[PDB]
Amino acid sequence: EVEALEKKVEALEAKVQKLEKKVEALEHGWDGR
Amino acid sequence: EVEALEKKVEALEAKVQKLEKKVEALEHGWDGR
Amino acid sequence: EVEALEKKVEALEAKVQKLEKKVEALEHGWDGR
Repeated sequence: EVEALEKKVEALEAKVQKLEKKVEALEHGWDGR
Repeated sequence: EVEALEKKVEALEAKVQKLEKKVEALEHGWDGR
Repeated sequence: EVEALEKKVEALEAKVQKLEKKVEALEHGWDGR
């Protein structure tokens, strides 16, 4: 279970990093947003 | 601890999926955004 | 591993809560968004 949870957490870390970048871009209006 | 962490990770997966849908909608301007 | 995963999950919970607040603000146009 721990091996599977670790993979799930790592996938979440990647997805959350991507969301943070997109949301900061929206908040800041970067690149014409 | 693992049982509680698993529930926390599953809740995160649901929340992150929801955020991805909302952020793609904002980025794409879907439905008048 | 479980101790490290727990810290990672807790950090994700904080980041996801922050994203939910920012995305709701964008969706609702709060504060001039």
